[PDB]
Amino acid sequence: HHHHHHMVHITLDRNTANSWLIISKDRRQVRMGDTHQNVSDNKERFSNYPMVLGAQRFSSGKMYWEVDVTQKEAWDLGVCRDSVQRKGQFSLSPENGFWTIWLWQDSYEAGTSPQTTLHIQVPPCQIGIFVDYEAGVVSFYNITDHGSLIYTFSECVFAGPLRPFFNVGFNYSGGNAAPLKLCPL
Ligand SMILES: CCc1csc(-c2cnc[nH]2)n1
Ligand SMILES: CCc1csc(-c2cnc[nH]2)n1
Repeated sequence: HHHHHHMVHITLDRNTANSWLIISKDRRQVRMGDTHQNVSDNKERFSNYPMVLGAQRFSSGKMYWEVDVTQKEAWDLGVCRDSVQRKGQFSLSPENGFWTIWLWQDSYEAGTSPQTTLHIQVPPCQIGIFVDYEAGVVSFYNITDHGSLIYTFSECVFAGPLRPFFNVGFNYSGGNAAPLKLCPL
């Protein structure tokens, strides 16, 4: 793809993080802690899942960023409305304000309702995410496989400002402790 010149510097917003997440000093990495990280609760924190938002809000233009997912067994990535539900149980869908893909149990799926099977021959170590606000597009790219297309959400109805969205996943298996990392430009 040729989206690299729309690169944006994303940082993670601590205040939105599930209380078990550990965000690095530079706000560019996040991992699941083995316990509560000793922060106060607030109405913004994701309560049920190991999720966090980027600080940046997008309401126009074209944006591109990359995320490192090396050795993880489970994660969700994409964008979401600024006003998505934070508390309780919910599914990742455009109806609920999410445009995402994930890895779960050795399969990759797009967060449509119902979910869509993805066809990935080369397991990605880094994912590229492209948003075209005006066109209503969110696309995902396999950086490990020379930028090949993973999935395009088109005819998106964003209906609000967008934020970068991350889920590091649970670590019940002991094989999913590795971080998500925002890759340098
Ligand atoms: C919306 C994120 C979500 C729904 S259910 C779920 C889960 C992860 N592991 C077991 N269940 N995560
Ligand atoms: C890792 C996927 C896998 C292993 S063995 C297998 C399969 C065997 N027979 C049909 N399908 N699929």
